[PDB]
Amino acid sequence: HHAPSYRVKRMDIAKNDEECVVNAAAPRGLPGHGVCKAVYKKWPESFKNSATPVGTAKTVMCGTYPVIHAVGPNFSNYSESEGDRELAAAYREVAKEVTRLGVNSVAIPLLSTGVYSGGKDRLTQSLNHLFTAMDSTDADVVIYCRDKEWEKKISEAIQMRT
Ligand SMILES: Nc1ncnc2c1ncn2[C@@H]1O[C@H](COP(=O)(O)OP(=O)(O)OC[C@H]2O[C@H](O)[C@H](O)[C@@H]2O)[C@@H](O)[C@H]1O
Repeated sequence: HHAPSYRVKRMDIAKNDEECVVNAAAPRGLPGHGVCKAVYKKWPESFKNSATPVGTAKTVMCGTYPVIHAVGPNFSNYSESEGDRELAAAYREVAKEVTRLGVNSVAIPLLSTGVYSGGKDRLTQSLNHLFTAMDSTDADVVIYCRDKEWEKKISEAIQMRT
């Protein structure tokens, strides 16, 4: 009867201590910048047939270590309304994969808040879709970020639900 938790760490998600990692991926499975750059360097064999549509997630093992490639929408291409819908869906597919895998913990970034943000601050939008998807899972969730201001805000949001 463990107590599932949420935690935030400001560090490279490729150095995570969890049983699986979520990549903020691209639909064509191509190595990119940001999270996907780190994931490619650490777990390159997980990019075999990782391409998957926007709003979906696809898991590929690197050894026995699962890499969940989740494809958030690029807000430069989507309307705010359609993009918000795809971002919610991507996180829902992450939650299903985490559950299917049976892991006790997952390392997860904030999808569509960097290269795919359309130039907007989407910290709150993306974190809330994360919570909406993962709340009903019983995995320990650890959110990885790089920005000191964002660590604080993510940590505040976690605190004020406990
Ligand atoms: N190694 C890292 N660890 C933790 N957080 C990171 C890391 N790197 C960046 N962040 C932050 O994690 C957050 C997500 O930023 P992004 O990785 O761009 O994801 P997206 O969904 O918006 O863009 C995906 C596209 O860009 C890629 O090229 C893909 O291949 C795709 O083509 C930001 O706040 C980062 O500051």
